[PDB]
Amino acid sequence: YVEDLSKLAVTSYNDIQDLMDSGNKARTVAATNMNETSSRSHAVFNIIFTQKRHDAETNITTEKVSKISLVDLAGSERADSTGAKGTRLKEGANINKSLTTLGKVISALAEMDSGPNKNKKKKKTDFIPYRDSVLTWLLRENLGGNSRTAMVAALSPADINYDETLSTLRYADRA
Amino acid sequence: MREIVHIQAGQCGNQIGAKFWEVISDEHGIDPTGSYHGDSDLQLERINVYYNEATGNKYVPRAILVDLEPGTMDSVRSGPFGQIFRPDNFVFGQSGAGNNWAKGHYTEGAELVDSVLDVVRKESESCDCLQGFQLTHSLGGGTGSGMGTLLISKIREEYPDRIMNTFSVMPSPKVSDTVVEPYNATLSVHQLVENTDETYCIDNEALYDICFRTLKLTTPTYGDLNHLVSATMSGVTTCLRFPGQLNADLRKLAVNMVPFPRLHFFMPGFAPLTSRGSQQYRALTVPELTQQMFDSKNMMAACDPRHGRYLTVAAIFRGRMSMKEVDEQMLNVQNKNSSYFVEWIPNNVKTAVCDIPPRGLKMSATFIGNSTAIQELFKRISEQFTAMFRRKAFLHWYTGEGMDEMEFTEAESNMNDLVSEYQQYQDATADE
Amino acid sequence: MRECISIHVGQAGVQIGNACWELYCLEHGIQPDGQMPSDKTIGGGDDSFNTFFSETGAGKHVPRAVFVDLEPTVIDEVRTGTYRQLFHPEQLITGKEDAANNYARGHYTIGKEIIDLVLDRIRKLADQCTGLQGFLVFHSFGGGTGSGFTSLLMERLSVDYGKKSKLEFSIYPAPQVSTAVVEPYNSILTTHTTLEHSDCAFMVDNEAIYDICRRNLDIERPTYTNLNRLISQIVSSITASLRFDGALNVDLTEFQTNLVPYPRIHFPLATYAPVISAEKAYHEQLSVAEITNACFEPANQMVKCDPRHGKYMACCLLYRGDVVPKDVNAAIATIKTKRSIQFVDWCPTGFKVGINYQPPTVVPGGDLAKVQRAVCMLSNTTAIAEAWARLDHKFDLMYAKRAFVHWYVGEGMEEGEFSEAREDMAALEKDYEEVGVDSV
Ligand SMILES: CC(=O)O[C@H]1C(=O)[C@@]2(C)[C@H]([C@H](OC(=O)c3ccccc3)[C@]3(O)C[C@H](OC(=O)[C@H](O)[C@@H](NC(=O)c4ccccc4)c4ccccc4)C(C)=C1C3(C)C)[C@]1(OC(C)=O)CO[C@@H]1C[C@@H]2O
Ligand SMILES: Nc1nc2c(ncn2[C@@H]2O[C@H](COP(=O)(O)OP(=O)(O)OP(=O)(O)O)[C@@H](O)[C@H]2O)c(=O)[nH]1
Ligand SMILES: Nc1nc2c(ncn2[C@@H]2O[C@H](COP(=O)(O)OP(=O)(O)O)[C@@H](O)[C@H]2O)c(=O)[nH]1
Ligand SMILES: [Mg+2]
Ligand SMILES: [Mg+2]
Repeated sequence: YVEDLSKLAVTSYNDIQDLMDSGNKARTVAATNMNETSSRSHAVFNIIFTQKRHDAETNITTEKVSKISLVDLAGSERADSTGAKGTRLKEGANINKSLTTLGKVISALAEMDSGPNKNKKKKKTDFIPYRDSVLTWLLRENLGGNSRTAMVAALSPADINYDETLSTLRYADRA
Repeated sequence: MREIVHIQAGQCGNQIGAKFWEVISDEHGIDPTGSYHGDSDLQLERINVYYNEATGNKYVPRAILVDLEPGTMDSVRSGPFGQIFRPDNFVFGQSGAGNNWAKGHYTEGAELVDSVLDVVRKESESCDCLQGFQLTHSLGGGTGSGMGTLLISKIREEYPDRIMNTFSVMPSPKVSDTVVEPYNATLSVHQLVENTDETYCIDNEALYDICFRTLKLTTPTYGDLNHLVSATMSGVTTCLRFPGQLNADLRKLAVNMVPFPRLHFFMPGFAPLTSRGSQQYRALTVPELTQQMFDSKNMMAACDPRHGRYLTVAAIFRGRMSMKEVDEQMLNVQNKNSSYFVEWIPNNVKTAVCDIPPRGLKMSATFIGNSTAIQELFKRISEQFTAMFRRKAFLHWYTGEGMDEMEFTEAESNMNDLVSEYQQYQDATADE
Repeated sequence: MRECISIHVGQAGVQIGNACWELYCLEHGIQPDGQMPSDKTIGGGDDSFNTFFSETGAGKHVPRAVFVDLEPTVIDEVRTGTYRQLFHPEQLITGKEDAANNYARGHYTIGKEIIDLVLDRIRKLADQCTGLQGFLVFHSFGGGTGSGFTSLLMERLSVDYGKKSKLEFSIYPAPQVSTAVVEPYNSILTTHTTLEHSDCAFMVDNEAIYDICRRNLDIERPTYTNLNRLISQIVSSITASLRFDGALNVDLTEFQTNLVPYPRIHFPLATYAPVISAEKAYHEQLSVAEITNACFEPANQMVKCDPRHGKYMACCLLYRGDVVPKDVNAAIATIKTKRSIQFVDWCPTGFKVGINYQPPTVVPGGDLAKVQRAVCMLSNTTAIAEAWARLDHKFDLMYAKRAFVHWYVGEGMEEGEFSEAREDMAALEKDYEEVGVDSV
């Protein structure tokens, strides 16, 4: 988890809408050849939700606590078509590094769960490189273990982006 | 033209740095006062790597000295090579950590870190093109571990692109000198695994074994151990300073050695180490150096390479020699010891050759291995760590300075994950 | 006029250039300081030929060379050596660290900046040039600079000049020995460059030349100097036709015409026949037939590739010295008689012959013996496909687990480029497999 994260409380929809607008304004955004408003950073929106019941005879207080995590990832880039220079190139390199780590952990998880499920049931040992990047570190419980998780892949229709679209489809199949 | 900024922390780091600066000043013909009295023109060609130039045609090492005990600084100044250093780089305070990692990292070092970083910035801004840093310190102690980790973190925050080396003296298996070595070692390794590019593991017991069995010294002192570590340190960065048939920058070693980011713990070695008594018997050839480098007795980390496999190795030779013989010997070492090298990194032996050998030796070589056997070291520390953390053996000293059990637990978890990552390549037969 | 520009990239390129320019200066009688005593001695003739050297007003001859490297060490060795006054001071050194065996560093983040200066120098050399023949690019796979910067420079040259020939002399990784862990990644990423933009690439292997030195030359502990001298002899034999008179002269264009049946199979093998020590120079005739037969010996190939596993697509012979076409015709006839050498059924012509009168020279301090006759062979054959296959397997063994990948990704490269390059290389391999099938 993250220390000293400014977790605030909202009571009506107007407050959370204001928070949403402020957060979107605060996000780092830069223009590039592939997108006029490309994203330069991964983003996580977290809702901590608590249900309490009040009755001295039957009910339990603080009976339920749950987390909604909504993750917007920055996509892969190619310097030839991207046209980045200087800081943009460094941001693209870091994004690609984090996404490579995410792909590796996805593939390793897939193989690990499939094998012990199908092969026999050995469960000998299978290291998973969660720690190689901060993105996969923060999302450890969502990519596996204690969470119910959904992956929404976006795909470009054009023929020129075929090699990237096929990779996205392959990783969706692995996920 | 490349520079290296040098940082020294703690007693062990200070002494190793002093011996290192004496070995380097010899190689370059700098006199204990800063004046050049060499003979070969190649000595001054690349002297900018370590030494700044002064107005009086003198040379001043680009070194930074850090501690919280003035005694070490006083010992360094009152020495054969004390006046060579500039006095402004002597940064220190009082009331040392006393083998308390928390004091070094959180309480006391937090005040001196600003001054150390100011001197680091002043030295770094004057370089034409800075390459990286290197730090000498001891993990099992106080100010060494804490201030070294804090400085590493701050510099990586400020200089993300540059290289960060580290020559760390880790706790020994059975030899011990402080009661609380596992706590400091575990926390320091937790800090190092995130914020470094290379880390050369050094063990006191391995150096004692080298002194006793190989060099046949009867009464070895710390000077000898510093000598060895200093010969290793020079041997690492030889190609930045002298020409060679096939150079090898620091980045070349970093790229060719580590396969994955979290595995950058290297076992070093040096050859030829004889006995002052059998120098007249052993002929000096490339096969002899290759035989001595890969010998398990010659490692400085006190971890047997035969209990694991070499992910990568790097051999840096210095002296006139033939590339055919070197390549043939590396291939031979791979082929005969086929069981000690991973099967999914074909031809995992980096080679470098430098033309200029050390002062009075015809040939020399240094070895940098990256083997899974290093896991044993961590396991030992982890074992001892549990043996004290379960009962909270000495925990009040650490929690009194502003820490909690969560830091210890997460450091132990990081250590165990590192050990598992090394283990998962250790076995042969990747299928089932 | 007939001349070509030599470009050298990386440590291997610079050292091969040292050997090559030593040989050229010895051939043309130019002293290390650039002066030619024959000009003042004779007062006429043509000795400092325009093919490599340019004559200024004061009689000094300056080479048409362009040295490039990211390190300062290797070229600073040249700038304070025996040939310090020969070269123009423009040596194009990047005052930083090196590509670190990273294609991304040599192609994306650091390979730029100095690329513009390099192209400016090449343009300045070309503007002084009349009737430029082409470029001779020296580099090496397995190095970050020699791969990435070669890619950048070849791309820019193809964009700018285009129709000019661009030959390549590169050192392929050896099957067994190497000096880098990440060599296959660089060698597999350089294939798009070596395929699309180059016109004809000559590949050599360190292991083969080591075996040649051990067997033929009786050198027990050879170093890179001997290898560079051999490669210099090969390049000199290739380019001699532009300089000296001869009965059957072959320039670069007509040389290319008879060695590239199709655009995508321009990967010949190179050999040099009379590699022999001074002691063994006696006891042997070294006639035309002997050297022509020795060119075909599988042990004498300079790449670890057995010709008997494939078919010969084309062959070009370049003879030097006291050679007469009658003996060459006899050698060609008796070779065509032999059944061990297999030629594709769609190339009945087979051989191209070129003859030059100037015999090879002897470098002082060298190892090759002075001989009256010599021959350099270039041969387009399918067996080179095998030499690629052994590499590709290694790449797979490193790419399955994504080892060392993060170093490449952290400098601009994308993960998919590896797979793209691998697919391109597989396409090339299957093309070579297809071209050799017998017609029906
Ligand atoms: C016969 C002869 O010439 O004497 C040798 C000698 O006998 C041996 C034993 C030397 C000797 O070293 C030791 O005895 C020793 C003892 C404890 C710890 C370290 C060394 C020597 O002291 C060490 C010394 O080495 C050097 O001078 C190197 O340049 C070395 N630098 C220093 O030792 C040095 C120390 C203080 C101040 C200035 C220089 C070096 C090596 C690698 C990289 C940089 C520098 C040499 C040749 C010798 C003696 C004098 C006996 C050896 O050391 C080295 C690294 O050369 C030990 O194994 C080698 C092999 C040598 O044959
Ligand atoms: N035959 C021959 N091979 C060489 C020579 N020099 C280097 N090599 C080979 O080239 C390979 C890679 O070296 P280089 O391509 O020169 O590396 P580089 O050009 O300096 O580029 P960087 O890695 O960025 O420094 C090595 O593995 C050597 O085997 C040489 O002089 N002759
Ligand atoms: N190799 C080596 N180790 C040393 C030397 N001096 C002390 N040590 C080691 O350092 C440990 C004690 O740590 P210490 O140096 O006091 O840490 P500090 O107080 O922070 O400087 C012991 O385990 C010793 O083995 C030396 O000169 N050389
Ligand atoms: Mg977006
Ligand atoms: Mg190099």
